[PDB]
Amino acid sequence: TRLKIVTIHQEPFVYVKPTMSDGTCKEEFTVNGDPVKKVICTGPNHTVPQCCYGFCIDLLIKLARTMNFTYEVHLVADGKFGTQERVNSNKKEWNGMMGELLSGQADMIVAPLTINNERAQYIEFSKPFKYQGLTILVKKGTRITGINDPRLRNPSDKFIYATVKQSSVDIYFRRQVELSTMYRHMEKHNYESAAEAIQAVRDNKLHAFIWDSAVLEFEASQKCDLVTTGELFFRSGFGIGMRKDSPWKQNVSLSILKSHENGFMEDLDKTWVRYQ
Amino acid sequence: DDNHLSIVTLEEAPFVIVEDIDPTETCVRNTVPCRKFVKINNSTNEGMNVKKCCKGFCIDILKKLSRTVKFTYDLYLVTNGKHGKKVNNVWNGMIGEVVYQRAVMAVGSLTINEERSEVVDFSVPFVETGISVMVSRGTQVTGLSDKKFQRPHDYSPPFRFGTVPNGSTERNIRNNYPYMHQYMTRFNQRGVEDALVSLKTGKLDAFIYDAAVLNYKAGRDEGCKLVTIGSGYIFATTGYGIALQKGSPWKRQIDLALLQFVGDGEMEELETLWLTGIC
Ligand SMILES: O=C(O)CCc1ccc2c(ccc3cc(C(=O)N4CCN[C@@H](C(=O)O)[C@H]4C(=O)O)ccc32)c1
Repeated sequence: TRLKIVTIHQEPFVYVKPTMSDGTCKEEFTVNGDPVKKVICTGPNHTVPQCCYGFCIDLLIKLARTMNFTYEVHLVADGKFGTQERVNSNKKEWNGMMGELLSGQADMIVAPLTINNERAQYIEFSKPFKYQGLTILVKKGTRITGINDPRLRNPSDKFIYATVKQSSVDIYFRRQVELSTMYRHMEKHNYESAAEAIQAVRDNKLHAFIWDSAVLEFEASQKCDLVTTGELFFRSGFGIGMRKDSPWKQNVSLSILKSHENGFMEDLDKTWVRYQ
Repeated sequence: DDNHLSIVTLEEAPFVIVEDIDPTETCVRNTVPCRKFVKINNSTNEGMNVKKCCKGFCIDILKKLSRTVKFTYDLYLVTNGKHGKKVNNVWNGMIGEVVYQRAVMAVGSLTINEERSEVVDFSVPFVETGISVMVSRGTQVTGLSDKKFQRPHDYSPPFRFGTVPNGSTERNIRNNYPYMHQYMTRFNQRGVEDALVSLKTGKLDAFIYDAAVLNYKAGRDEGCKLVTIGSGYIFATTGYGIALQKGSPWKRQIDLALLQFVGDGEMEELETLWLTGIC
């Protein structure tokens, strides 16, 4: 019962920090006084041990305690959430955390992983542990109505928007033929990671960043030169990822339901997600 | 035959709306045939089946699922109960129909929870819900976990807020916020309509209820004076889902089709058609 857990750097759901000189994680409490539960997570810096904590790490710990299993956490090697791509042709393969789950490098994905049809054809998602959607992040001062703005629908090299490569947003814009004009712009500017994109907005190198509202709203509450706009437009949700043969599928989902019902998710949401 | 599915639902507008047959003995417009066992009186199990016509948000989902998953169906309305409770260690309502194998699946405003999930398998949610709060436009409240609700005596004047008793919401508040529950009993409402009158007439400061239901009511409130909190503050988020028999061979295809509709924009088109209001 030693499960291989794969995750990804994505605040506030997963924080990644160096270990101390002795190879342990610095003890730390939140602003509200609760102990910060940190686990050792190996990943790229060759592979080195690092410290992981956050919403999703609290969730992992609750799940491993309820169903009573041990675990080891590592960061996805390519740093991506995961889409399906053709090889070279004929054969297709997933990348990112999706690829590591389906290949056996990981037994469970605990991350802000979006539930969609493309992925659900190959893996079992749990019930949502976080409901959210897509929104747009812009520098404070940039004015756009949302996803139907003309500067988004009739793009050009003057107003640049993008999302993260090999992600659910990339899928969402690539699968719908009616979103072909938008995707053709974004594929010229998509970023390797959400952190780079958000920094590029602050640097005025990117003008709009399309990403998960649970992440973008967090960022807006921290860096007050950034704002979201338009409200939601693709109400999705994050779920645990498992292979279809997993013997844990049932209890993971029951455990998530109970944790919504007893206020445990309310505790994590208030600790990691909500700010002002 | 393995392709003709028995499917149960429950009248609950706007998710399921029941009308009568055409004055051409058939169901027309955007309605599908659905039967109902109509009791002879209130002190008997004797009854008769009656042809009806059903439509609504959930029915349009069922039409979408039928063309995509490629199954035919025979739709009928639940009579022994509503959505489903474990009464005398026996499940009634829509949950009962599925557990005791009278129905392959249940389509309606059925909330996914842990308790029901131990006897049925739910699909992925097609609509978010949870415990939400509705106030008059102008009232500053975050959500259920606001201190003005947990510790109402700490503020002057204290908030006056309540729910409808003997529902899921009251049960959840009783187990999570014991003092809030005790305080709310002197403000509980007979039903949704009496709550909304209480909010508008100034007798009540906040009404705590099902999230999807409050959004539907706020969207069509006369004068747009009643508003709900932001979705990010809904407590105990969950969804409405389709209940299937545990181990059902249909759950996978139902899920793939539902997730397609969310991605297709079809689900948004139905939301706009049936649930989105003028406000
Ligand atoms: O304007 C109009 O005509 C209609 C106005 C109007 C009022 C009240 C309602 C609805 C619709 C649905 C509903 C469902 C429950 C209801 O029992 N639960 C919530 C869904 N889920 C139910 C369940 O799964 O058991 C239950 C619950 O979870 O508690 C209560 C009231 C209404 C519409």
